[PDB]
Amino acid sequence: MVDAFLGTWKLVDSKNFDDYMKSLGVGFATRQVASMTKPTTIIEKNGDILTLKTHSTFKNTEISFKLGVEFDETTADDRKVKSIVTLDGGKLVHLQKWDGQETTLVRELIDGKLILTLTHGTAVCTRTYEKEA
Ligand SMILES: CCCCCCC(O)O
Repeated sequence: MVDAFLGTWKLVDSKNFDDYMKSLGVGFATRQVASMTKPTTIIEKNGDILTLKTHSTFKNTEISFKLGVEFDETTADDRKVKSIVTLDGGKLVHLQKWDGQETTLVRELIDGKLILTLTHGTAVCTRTYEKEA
């Protein structure tokens, strides 16, 4: 069910990421560096456990989770959130909750590219990843 998402992906297009980061309260210097980085995202499974790594010259993260089971997460911008990831309409939907706030990170495959849509407040960011061989 998750298998077309698996692999190594590189950022090749980003729209409105500054808006998204600013909405989350990320400081200007961090937004500035992040606007020029191109992360690599690695998605792997082992049975029911998925591991999602995000690597760059600036920040690295890693999360492991089962679909549909809440997990604690500390995000790249240091929010301590309650997270759940599920498949919805063939999209991989990651919901983060903290302080009564929410943000969604939705991943969808379109023509072999991985489209990540990030929503917080009114900010909507679209980031496109292409698969590494
Ligand atoms: C600021 C929170 C994390 C943003 C992740 C962006 C990505 O391309 O994976």
